[PDB]
Amino acid sequence: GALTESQAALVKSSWEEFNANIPKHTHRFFILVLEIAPAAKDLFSFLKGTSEVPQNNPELQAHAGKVFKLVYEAAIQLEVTGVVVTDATLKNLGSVHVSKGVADAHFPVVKEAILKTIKEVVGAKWSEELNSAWTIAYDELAIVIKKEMDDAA
Ligand code: HEM
Ligand SMILES: [O]
Repeated sequence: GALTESQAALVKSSWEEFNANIPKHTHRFFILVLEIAPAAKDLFSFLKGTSEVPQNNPELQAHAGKVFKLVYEAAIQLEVTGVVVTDATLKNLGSVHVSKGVADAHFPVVKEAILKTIKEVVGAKWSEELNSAWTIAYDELAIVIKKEMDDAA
């Protein structure tokens, strides 16, 4: 697909829509996650000892926000520049994943959880051209973090 001027315009537009509601979209995101894979729960300090996914836990919100931001930034950088750039932050990300017991097979869990979250976020404006655009941008960003975990192991 590439990432045409027209495709990037489509991701930016759809992310602005996500940030517009953090406590919802982030608690939804963790439920989509636990639906796709229940065992994932013991991983999260803020999920451990609990029985349900807390809805107003700042730790949880801060966490999930950071995750979508990073995927959007990735799409822009792809249209302008043609790539995703690896920095300090992505590198530290890779460390903390490993301390916490996270593996590669966990990633399609969080992808489908994000496509399904964005399909839910943009509703009727959904196009093939847009699905194509978020897919490209996640894929391209995961490729980069997985890279940094393996390196923190
Ligand atoms: C491109 C995809 C991903 C991005 C952009 C991302 C981003 C992040 C960030 C930014 C943090 C630190 C948050 C903090 O300091 O507050 C974090 C922590 C963490 N992540 Fe991920 N992540 C991704 C995929 C995954 C996957 C696939 C899993 C496994 C289910 C996972 C499990 C965790 C855990 C257990 C922590 C520690 C949280 C703690 O106990 O408090 N992440 N992630
Ligand atoms: O995460």
